[PDB]
Amino acid sequence: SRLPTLADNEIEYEKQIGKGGFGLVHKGRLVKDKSVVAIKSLILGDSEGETEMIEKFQEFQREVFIMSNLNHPNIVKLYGLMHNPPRMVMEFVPCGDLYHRLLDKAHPIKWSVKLRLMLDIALGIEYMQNQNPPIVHRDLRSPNIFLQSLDENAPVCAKVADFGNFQWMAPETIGAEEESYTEKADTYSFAMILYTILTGEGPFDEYSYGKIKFINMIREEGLRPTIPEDCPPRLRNVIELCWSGDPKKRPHFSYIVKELSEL
Repeated sequence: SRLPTLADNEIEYEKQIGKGGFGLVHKGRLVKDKSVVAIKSLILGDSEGETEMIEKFQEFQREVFIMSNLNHPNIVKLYGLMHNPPRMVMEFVPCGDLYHRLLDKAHPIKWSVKLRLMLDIALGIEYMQNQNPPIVHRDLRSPNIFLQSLDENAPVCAKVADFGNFQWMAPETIGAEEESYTEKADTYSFAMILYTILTGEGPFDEYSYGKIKFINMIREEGLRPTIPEDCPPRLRNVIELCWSGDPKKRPHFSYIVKELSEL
């Protein structure tokens, strides 16, 4: 739908954040709104294969298409597009990502904030699955959860970002033709996000197997991370149901949100 265009006179540049899949990431600011932005550029890789340049362009376009229709506080917003070099202008999220925050073991996130993070992400995914047709992220993991604030009283704590690691992926998606990724695949990945918030640990990090065996254990033997004994029964049930081997047993997000709110 509606995606405004912005020129260089409308954008102020600052620093270079990093390298992405199709180009560069930059920290900036709108001169109109004075609000801070993250800018993702498209760069065509120098030879890199002929077919590599095509998929780079098509991934950039896919991200534009997906982000331009999503409008929710728990999902990173696309403000606009730029042309000189093609660019996406997205809101900047100031407190890093969930993956890196959880690595700080000396400073555990307190329980009330953990619940806010769980609910925030659930709300974002609920919105995605309520679209027509339902939006599927297809790369849900803790590095793609951006942290707005760790204040338990903030309007928004977490945002879903970087719309698309077998330990995050639903069993029916592993080594499968991509169009087997239903919305229920995101629901499985969400269970693993809930697990990582709860424990501060990487999902499946308690196990070590060769890749073929690992996948077989997940797919055929229902191997899942161990939920701690002190986990609240209602949270345990949500996690367990969300990572069901059978995708149709993974709950609708209205149920997930209700259950999490009662924690």
